Amino acid sequence: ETALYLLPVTLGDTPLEQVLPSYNTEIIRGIRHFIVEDVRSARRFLKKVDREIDIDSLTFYPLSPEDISGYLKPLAGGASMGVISEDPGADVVAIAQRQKLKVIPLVGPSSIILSVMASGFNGQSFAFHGYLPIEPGERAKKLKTLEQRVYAESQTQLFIETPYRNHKMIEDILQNCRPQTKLCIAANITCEGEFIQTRTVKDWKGHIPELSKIPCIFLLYKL
Amino acid sequence: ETALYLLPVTLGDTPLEQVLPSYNTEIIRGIRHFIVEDVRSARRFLKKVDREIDIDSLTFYPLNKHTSPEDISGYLKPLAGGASMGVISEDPGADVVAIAQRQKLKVIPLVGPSSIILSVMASGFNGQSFAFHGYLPIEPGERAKKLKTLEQRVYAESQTQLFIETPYRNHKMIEDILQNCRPQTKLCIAANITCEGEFIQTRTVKDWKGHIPKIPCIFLLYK
Repeated sequence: ETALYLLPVTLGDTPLEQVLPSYNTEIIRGIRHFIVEDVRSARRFLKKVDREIDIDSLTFYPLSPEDISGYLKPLAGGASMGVISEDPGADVVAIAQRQKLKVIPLVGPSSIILSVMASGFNGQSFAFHGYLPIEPGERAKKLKTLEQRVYAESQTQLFIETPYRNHKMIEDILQNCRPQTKLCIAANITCEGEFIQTRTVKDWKGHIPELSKIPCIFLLYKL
Repeated sequence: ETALYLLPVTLGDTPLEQVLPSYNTEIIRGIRHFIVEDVRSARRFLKKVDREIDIDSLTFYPLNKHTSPEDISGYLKPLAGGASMGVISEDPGADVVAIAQRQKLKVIPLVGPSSIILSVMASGFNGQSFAFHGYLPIEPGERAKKLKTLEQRVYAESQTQLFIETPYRNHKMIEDILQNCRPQTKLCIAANITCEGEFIQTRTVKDWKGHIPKIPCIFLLYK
């Protein structure tokens, strides 16, 4: 019961009972020390999970490796702690691990696997690369590399792009990839306005949507 | 609503409410046709989801990793007709989504426990770039090649590398990781995720030598 609990939040503006299992509420009602990135939004979230909680009398910890080790002390002493994250948290888990403290991850929404699931691609072997290079040619060569890995290693390739650039990317995808390579575009995941469909590169030409106001995940694979 | 809902189940033996959003129960109550990897586990599952769900709605369509894409299409007919359908596991589901995307049918994944993202979370490793490889090469030397390459990619792309192992082969794997991997590379062992017999600790290969903790788990390699 004494551990650094990892409490996930919703992916977008959707109700809590939709992506967070009730269990997370129960254990949250048992913590008083929360390591948070943004104090006002964590409080905003904690109110969203239960009005009954004393929002005013809780110890939040905004998140340096020296301060991290300090914020972990209540846990070292035996108190249930919690980290509410969307990644300013990986470092807190990492150091907790180094100090051989108990870390426990609670279930929550993940755009990476939700897209792996609705893409229709090989889920037993996929790789996420975060963002791709900004400088063209480099970005044009990475796509090439990732696409070759698809065919060589039967590994699904995923990545992301900032919203106002989703079109430059899809344009870079349909201009540098093989006509028959497969692409899945996953937008407002769980947001209900959600767009996750898969098509051949060659066939995205005529029915490509907007999606420049929300981030989305891109996946490449084969037939 | 009218679509192919990808339904997740529990990772182990735990109360469904500890790892599944209650929203999932609402839509399950709606679905009359399920595509599953096994009617036994699936049917038993829906019982735990809701007592009222009369399992006399025997329309469970069996699915395999070799099920014909033609038959899958037939399985989707109800969805094509305007009725919502669900997919239940415990990979073959990947083939169903693939056929469904091909027919441009609506697909929607629901939140569930993923040993893959939960692990990344509790390891403290890079969550903005990781790769799942499933099972590694069975024969030795081929397994050393793989571990060696994964490890090189770790430093070459700053990307967490993930792979799983069959229950019995567990101890033989840790032996392999520490024989072929560098002493400073980090290895995270994650066993019984969400089952509270749970064990998820990160530690360098050098420090794993002593104190090695059968039953299934996942492995993560980082820097």
